[PDB]
Amino acid sequence: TASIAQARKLVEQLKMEANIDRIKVSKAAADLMAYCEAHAKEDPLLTPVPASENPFR
Amino acid sequence: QTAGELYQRWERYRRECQETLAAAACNGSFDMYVCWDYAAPNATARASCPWYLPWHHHVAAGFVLRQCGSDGQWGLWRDHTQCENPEKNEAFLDQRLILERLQVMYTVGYSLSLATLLLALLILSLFRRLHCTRNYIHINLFTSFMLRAAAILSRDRLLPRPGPYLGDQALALWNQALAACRTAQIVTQYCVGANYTWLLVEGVYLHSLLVLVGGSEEGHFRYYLLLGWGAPALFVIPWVIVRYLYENTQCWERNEVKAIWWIIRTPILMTILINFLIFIRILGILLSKLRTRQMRCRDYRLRLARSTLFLVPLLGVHEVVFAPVTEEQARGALRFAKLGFEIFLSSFQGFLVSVLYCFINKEVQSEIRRGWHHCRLRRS
Amino acid sequence: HAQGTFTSDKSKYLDERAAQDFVQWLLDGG
Amino acid sequence: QVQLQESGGGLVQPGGSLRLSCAASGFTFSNYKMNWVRQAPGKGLEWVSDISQSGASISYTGSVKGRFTISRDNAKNTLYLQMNSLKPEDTAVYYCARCPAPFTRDCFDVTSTTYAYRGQGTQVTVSSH
Amino acid sequence: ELDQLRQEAEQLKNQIRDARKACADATLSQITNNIDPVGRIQMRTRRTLRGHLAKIYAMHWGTDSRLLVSASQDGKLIIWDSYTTNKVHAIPLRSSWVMTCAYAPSGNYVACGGLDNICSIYNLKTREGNVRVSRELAGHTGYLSCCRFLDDNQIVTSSGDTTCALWDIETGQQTTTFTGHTGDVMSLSLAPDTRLFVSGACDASAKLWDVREGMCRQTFTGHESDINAICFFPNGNAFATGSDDATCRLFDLRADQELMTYSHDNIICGITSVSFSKSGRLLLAGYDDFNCNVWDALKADRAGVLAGHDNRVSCLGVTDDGMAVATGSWDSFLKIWNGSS
Amino acid sequence: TEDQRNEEKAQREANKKIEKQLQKDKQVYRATHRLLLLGAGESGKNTIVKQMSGIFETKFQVDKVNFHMFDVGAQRDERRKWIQCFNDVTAIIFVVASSQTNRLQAALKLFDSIWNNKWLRDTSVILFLNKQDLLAEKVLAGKSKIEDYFPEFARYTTPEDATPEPGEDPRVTRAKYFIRDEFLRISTASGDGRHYCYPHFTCAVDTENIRRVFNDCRDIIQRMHLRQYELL
Ligand SMILES: CC(C)CCC[C@@H](C)[C@H]1CC[C@H]2[C@@H]3CC=C4C[C@@H](O)CC[C@]4(C)[C@H]3CC[C@]12C
Ligand SMILES: CC(C)CCC[C@@H](C)[C@H]1CC[C@H]2[C@@H]3CC=C4C[C@@H](O)CC[C@]4(C)[C@H]3CC[C@]12C
Ligand SMILES: CC(C)CCC[C@@H](C)[C@H]1CC[C@H]2[C@@H]3CC=C4C[C@@H](O)CC[C@]4(C)[C@H]3CC[C@]12C
Ligand SMILES: CC(C)CCC[C@@H](C)[C@H]1CC[C@H]2[C@@H]3CC=C4C[C@@H](O)CC[C@]4(C)[C@H]3CC[C@]12C
Ligand SMILES: CC(C)CCC[C@@H](C)[C@H]1CC[C@H]2[C@@H]3CC=C4C[C@@H](O)CC[C@]4(C)[C@H]3CC[C@]12C
Ligand SMILES: CC(C)CCC[C@@H](C)[C@H]1CC[C@H]2[C@@H]3CC=C4C[C@@H](O)CC[C@]4(C)[C@H]3CC[C@]12C
Ligand SMILES: CC(C)CCC[C@@H](C)[C@H]1CC[C@H]2[C@@H]3CC=C4C[C@@H](O)CC[C@]4(C)[C@H]3CC[C@]12C
Ligand SMILES: *C(=O)CC[C@H](N)C(=O)O
Repeated sequence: TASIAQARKLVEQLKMEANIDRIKVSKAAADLMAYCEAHAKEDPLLTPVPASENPFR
Repeated sequence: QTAGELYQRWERYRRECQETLAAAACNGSFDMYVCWDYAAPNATARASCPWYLPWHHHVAAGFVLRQCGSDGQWGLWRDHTQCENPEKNEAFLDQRLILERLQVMYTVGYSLSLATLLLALLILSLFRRLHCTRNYIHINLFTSFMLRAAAILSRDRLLPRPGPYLGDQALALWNQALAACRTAQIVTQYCVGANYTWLLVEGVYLHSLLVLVGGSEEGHFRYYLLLGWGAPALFVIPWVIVRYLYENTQCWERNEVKAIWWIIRTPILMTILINFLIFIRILGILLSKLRTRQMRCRDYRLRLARSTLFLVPLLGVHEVVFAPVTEEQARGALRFAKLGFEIFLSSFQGFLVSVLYCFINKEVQSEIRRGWHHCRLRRS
Repeated sequence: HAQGTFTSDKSKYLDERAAQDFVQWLLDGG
Repeated sequence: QVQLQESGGGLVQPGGSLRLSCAASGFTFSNYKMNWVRQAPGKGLEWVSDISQSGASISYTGSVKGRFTISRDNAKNTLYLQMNSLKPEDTAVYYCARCPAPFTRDCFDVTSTTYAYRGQGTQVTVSSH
Repeated sequence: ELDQLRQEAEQLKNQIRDARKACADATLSQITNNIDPVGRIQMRTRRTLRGHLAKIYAMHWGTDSRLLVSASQDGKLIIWDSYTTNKVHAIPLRSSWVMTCAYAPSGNYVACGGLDNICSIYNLKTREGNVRVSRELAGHTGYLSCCRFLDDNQIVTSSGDTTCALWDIETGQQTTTFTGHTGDVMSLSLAPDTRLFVSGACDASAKLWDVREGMCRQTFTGHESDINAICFFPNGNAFATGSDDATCRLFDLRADQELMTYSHDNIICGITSVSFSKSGRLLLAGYDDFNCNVWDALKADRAGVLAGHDNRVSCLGVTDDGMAVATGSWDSFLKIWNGSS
Repeated sequence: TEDQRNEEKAQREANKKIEKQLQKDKQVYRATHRLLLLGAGESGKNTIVKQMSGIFETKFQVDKVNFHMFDVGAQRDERRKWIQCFNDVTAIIFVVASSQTNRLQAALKLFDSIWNNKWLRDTSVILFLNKQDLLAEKVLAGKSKIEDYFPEFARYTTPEDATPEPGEDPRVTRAKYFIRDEFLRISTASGDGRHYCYPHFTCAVDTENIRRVFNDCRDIIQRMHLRQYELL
């Protein structure tokens, strides 16, 4: 039937999603912190642009 | 029939009596009231009523009595009953008390209405969410009431007060005060016409929203604006031409000729009658839709009474009540008391319309509460 | 229009009381 | 992960009694209106009864009105259905279902074929033999 | 047959949960406690766009940060110039109801989609100066919810029939399909390198779809209710989802579990649109209760509020250079916000 | 720069042309009323489609009043997301039949879900109950299909304000106004919504349906204007 085929597809999908490489939370979180710290100066919303360079002003 | 014409007629009668005594027993003279000719001794001499009296058409057959004795001297007593105004002056003093109290009353009422309409107009103009065609004609109505208040106050202030206390002759004609009085009178009549015409415009606009099938109101909005400001000029300008050509006075406030006042009272009473018919039809439609719901037996009649009190100052329905009253009934003393209530209703109509359409309105309260919440969030 | 009739009545009343006070003073003399 | 686990049922006698439990895991239980769906053999899904967040608003399908008793427990995190005086027309697959939005009165598509938040369900057979 | 497959599925899900618990090395808040906070962010409206009559449902910026396409429910697709508030283009729509719009990275094509189950792609290369339907696409049965351009020849498209599609614009057929959802697929977000993308749906789970392979790699189940919006962190490693349970959730791809929950007790209304900034420090979430919120993505604190819309905020968009933030709401207004100093 | 002035002038001319086009389309959009023809299922709504892709559009005008009626065609049964897009329509024409699984109870639950929705509070619902002849044959047949499904029908009397059609069994009239009172109870129990429900009994072949929709839409528009002027 369709139900057993859907269940086999779910089991195969869980088998595909189970054998994956996983990195620790601290390393990737430190990478996100490094990206935010490195690109903090160029962001116009975090660091506000002066009125002369701002086109909408 | 003005005071300056009275001083001019008294000066002309004094000059005529002086020329008569110069061109001329008890020696007749000018005792500041009537000119006395030479009188035979021991006789009740009779003088005619002098023509400078404003009521001389009614006392044209009267005579002033004065006794001349046999020694050639005038008598002490003098009878002037036949030249007297029959209406008693104490009732006129009570009338002046009534007029002064009512004028202070509508002065305070127009000041409060002017301040409230200023505040309401600023509230409607400032907020950008409330820019609606309905709010546009509310802004035009509030502006018309504001111009009404300003014009009436200017007309009252610029009017020249009579000068009986002065006594001595003065230059009645003014090259400035009379022109300002005429200008303020024309502006006052134009603002009254604008008030009633914008009441008509809002009545026709609500009739068009309720009755018509769904045709777009954006296209013919200009017609409403044109009708609202066009109609006062339409009936004021021939009134100004008739007051210039036929009956000219120092001010255009006195209605000596009633036919010139009928062309002012006709497009106002016609407007009030059309607004009353639209009021009847809107109450019929509202009664049908409000009866259709039928929540509770007391609630639908209570909401009908509330909406009637809400809708009467919008269309001038109380002005219908004062419409049948004839001039013959107006001459009665009761009309003096009735004028106070009518002027009270008319003067405070603008204040009631302002308060009901600004403070009472839920949407305006919501907008003001949201703006105050943003201001308190910005401050804190 | 009510208020125009009011103002007309006040102006007529002022003219009439000025006339009555003027006639009174003239009767008084001096 | 939002999951609902039904428990109870099986083969019962007509006019008997039965109790159904519904364990909820993966969400805040007290904020969702919940309900029961049944599926007869050879028919589609249909609504049975519901209960609100606090437990005041309780309504039933009129075919079983006055016969079933729904009761939620927020502290023990379990929905309960008591079923007494059963009929042979009540044999069905039972689904403990949750309405999708929090803090709302309405439930749009609980009775739908591929609704994703209902439980696996339980079998109840009320055959006489 | 069903019993052994369901037990095997439960054992595999328990194995995945145990692997996610074992890979949980630390907490993001515990290591970002020693971070200076952003503080109060006060943004002011610079421009206000008033062309639409019906409610505005979706918008999308251009890659030059100059032109923006907005879609309304009356059947109007307006290309605005953001600087001078001038409407560069007005396009009538064949279908009155539109639920998605997209602007091509080259700038020549504009896509729209709605309840007609047809994605309409319009070309701006016309020498006459009049817009035209370049291609219509009809392969979805459920309602069309989100579409984003990869390039001028391919487009990724989301529909309400629990499927996603990759369409070839030149041929006009689906290049491939993606079938992994049990609920209505509300939104998609493309990666900056366009190798992967993510799909947020009504099954309280987000999928990481691979373009070349055609299967989903990672499944994220952390929400209680329907997920409305999804967007990538600008490196491509993390992504944030907004849902109807008044909570945002920042998920990580390599950690394969949720990182952070953005929630407040007084906020009970839904979420419609989320988007990061250029750096990724600020998360801009358009909620249902008539305002937007500026969350700090590291500290999980409300850095700001954007209460400028009379009606609920439907869509939110950030420029590529990060200069301005445009929010479209159901009161037929587009509000452009920018910070002042 | 003269080139910037020329580009700005051309941009202003294009903006003025687009604003003229939008002002020409604004009256066409605001003059036209919008109807959502929604049915629970096999209720004979195709009869209403014939008399009165994903979505189907029917254009009809009465007394120079334009109506677009939108039928939901090939769409998924999960209605909880796209129905918000029908918040701004003038009316939701909800058509269900009074006659396998029970359909009246699912109709009541669907109407309750439409009514209690927070975004559908402004939108009003016009109710149509079809298959009156099939309901009359079901009652005259003698089989219990409303006492078994609804126990309140036993302790129910025919309302006095109800106007029965002559030539009918009063049991059929009692069942009709029983279902009408069920829908009125569900609509009344909410209260907080600023919208009203219009029940109508319709047979299989009727002509008066377009007139009833026109009168009810005129009632909705006039109640909306009276609500804006604070009279209601
Ligand atoms: C909000 C509205 C109702 C307030 C109305 C206040 C009215 C009733 C009050 C306030 C000011 C008062 C006036 C103040 C001064 C005078 C002068 C006095 O020699 C006669 C009475 C008279 C003329 C008063 C009449 C009554 C009066 C007009
Ligand atoms: C003494 C008389 C002649 C003064 C007349 C002043 C007139 C000409 C002025 C004063 C108030 C003005 C109005 C003020 C507000 C509005 C609303 C706006 O959306 C359209 C223009 C409109 C309607 C203006 C038209 C012109 C206007 C009516
Ligand atoms: C906005 C305001 C200032 C408009 C005022 C219009 C004024 C300036 C115009 C309109 C009507 C004009 C009046 C028309 C008739 C007369 C009678 C004549 O024997 C004296 C001049 C006089 C009195 C005119 C004076 C100027 C006048 C009052
Ligand atoms: C200066 C004064 C006299 C101008 C008055 C203009 C009046 C007479 C005109 C202008 C607008 C007209 C109205 C326009 C629309 C309608 C709706 C229709 O279903 C009934 C007639 C009615 C109500 C008209 C009656 C006459 C009308 C009110
Ligand atoms: C054309 C517009 C301004 C309307 C004009 C209406 C005029 C022509 C009408 C309406 C009111 C009418 C007046 C009504 C009453 C009287 C009293 C009567 O004993 C003499 C005629 C007289 C004085 C009428 C004259 C004509 C009149 C003034
Ligand atoms: C006239 C103003 C000053 C006072 C109003 C008093 C109110 C309560 C009275 C007097 C006139 C009455 C109206 C007279 C005519 C009609 C039209 C009819 O088809 C419905 C009832 C209705 C609408 C009446 C309702 C009640 C009513 C409006
Ligand atoms: C002389 C002064 C006091 C006269 C004031 C008249 C007006 C402003 C007063 C008199 C009757 C009052 C209304 C009486 C009843 C209600 C119902 C309540 O649920 C809302 C306020 C409302 C609608 C009041 C609003 C203000 C009101 C309309
Ligand atoms: C009329 O006599 C007005 C006099 C009064 N002092 C005034 O109001 O100005």
